[PDB]
Amino acid sequence: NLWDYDFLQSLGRHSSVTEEHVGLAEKLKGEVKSLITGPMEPLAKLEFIDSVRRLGLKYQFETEMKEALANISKDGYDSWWVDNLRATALRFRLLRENGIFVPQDVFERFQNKETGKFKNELCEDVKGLLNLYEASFLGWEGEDILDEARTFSTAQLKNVEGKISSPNLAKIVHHALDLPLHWRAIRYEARWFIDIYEDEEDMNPTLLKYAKLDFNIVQSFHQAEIGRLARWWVGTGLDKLPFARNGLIQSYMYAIGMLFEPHLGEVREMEAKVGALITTIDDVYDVYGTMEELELFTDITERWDINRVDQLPRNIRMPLLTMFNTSNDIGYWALKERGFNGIPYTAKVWADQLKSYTKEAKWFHEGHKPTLEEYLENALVSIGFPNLLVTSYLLTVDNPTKEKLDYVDSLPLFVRASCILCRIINDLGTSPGDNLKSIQCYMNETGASQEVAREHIEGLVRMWWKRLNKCLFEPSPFTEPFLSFTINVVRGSHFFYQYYGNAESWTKNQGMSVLIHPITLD
Ligand code: NI
Repeated sequence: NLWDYDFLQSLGRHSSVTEEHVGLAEKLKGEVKSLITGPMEPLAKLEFIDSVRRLGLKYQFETEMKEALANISKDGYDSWWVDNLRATALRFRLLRENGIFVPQDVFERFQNKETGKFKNELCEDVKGLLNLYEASFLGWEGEDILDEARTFSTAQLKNVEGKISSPNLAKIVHHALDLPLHWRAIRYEARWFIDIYEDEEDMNPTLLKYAKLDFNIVQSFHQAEIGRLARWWVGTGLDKLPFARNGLIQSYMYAIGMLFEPHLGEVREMEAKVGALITTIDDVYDVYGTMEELELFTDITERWDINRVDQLPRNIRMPLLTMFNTSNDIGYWALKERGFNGIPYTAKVWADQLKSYTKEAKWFHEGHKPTLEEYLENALVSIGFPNLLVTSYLLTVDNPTKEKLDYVDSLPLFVRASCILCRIINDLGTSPGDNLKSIQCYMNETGASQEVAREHIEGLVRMWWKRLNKCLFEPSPFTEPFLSFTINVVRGSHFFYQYYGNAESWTKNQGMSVLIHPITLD
């Protein structure tokens, strides 16, 4: 039972992953590496590299994938894609995803020159439409052809979905209309796509076998992490408090969206601890504490001074001291492991986040209706992603310095974009009197209907994505893995804030299929 701490605290004690499995994975990895670098027709190679990514394995082959695509992009030979929408769109997306610029004008030949509308003759090319839809999300601001490609391909895919013969292709198109691949969380999409790929006609059985084995090996790390985190959480006693039922496993599932690789296990555990405390303390500020209790919680945190903590009731004192202790533990890990005391930075982002909660609480108490901009300036902090992302930078940056930490903590556009997206996606996740959420703020500000206000907020999602996309073609003071963390928290937000069955059964199925049950090997 995904929700049961007895079961969770036992996870990791044993695994059905053997040393046999690991040796087999080493052998299969060498052949997949060889397939990516080796001879293939260029469309077949793009399709292979896309499958590797969708199976969750870009982390194993990123150098080979980049080297293969660099080769393909430096081709005098272009007759294999020019005039072929499916090939043009796949090439466009995979090159932009891997830092190789392709201009939007590659799609101009598929438009009517008078209207700028895509040609009627495309309206029944399902794989072309699907590739053009997926490609459109790699667009930047002012790339008008890609804005049109999105609205055209969405409308045409909706129209043709029911006309598709191939049951696998129909499943893929349904999945894409729910969320484009660019917006999906990698680990969750990997588990979905392993089953889809197995049923594809062009399926490579070596790649499928590697995908299953690597999936199970990575899952064994996750199970050991969940065990440690569940034992920690029960140790805090916060599992017994009223707030955030299931906050620990909710946090961890979101963290798997941010980062799933085994080599980032200790970072992931620390991010998951912070996320569990965010959901708990969100409830303290929202429901449980009095204004005097919250002001004292905030002041203690701002001063990093726990002298007055016994003035708080037990159920508020315990979350505060766990936030304090965990923040000190995480800053200390940075000192021991990375040579840099991170406590000033964990304490600062917690103080900022509690200030942002206190401001929401004061707006509610005084019946304030902020503007959308006023709300988002605060709500990009209250969502918790400045806290989580600054922490993740602290823990991973090579050669941490005060200058480097001060720059990320200042939320430059790349980082701020991610934080705003996570907030507005969360707010959109509530289906159609709360003056303090995105849609209602915009309604109060402009007198828009809910429908029109929702469309406006959805347009902001697309805009901020375009800004992220372009930021990734610019030189950055950031490097991997932080560059990936910043994109992947947004994909974790999309995945867990969508709107048969119910939210409970859907979540349980994702947790059980990704974290608990191995994939069956023959
Ligand atoms: Ni459908």
